[PDB]
Amino acid sequence: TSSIVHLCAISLDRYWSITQAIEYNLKRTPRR
Repeated sequence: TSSIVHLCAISLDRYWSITQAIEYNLKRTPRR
């Protein structure tokens, strides 16, 4: 039970950072 979460806690983070940088620039606006 606890051996999962943790894990899950890894595989997610990885994508966390990414996401955070995406949206960043995603629909942005841009503006533009």
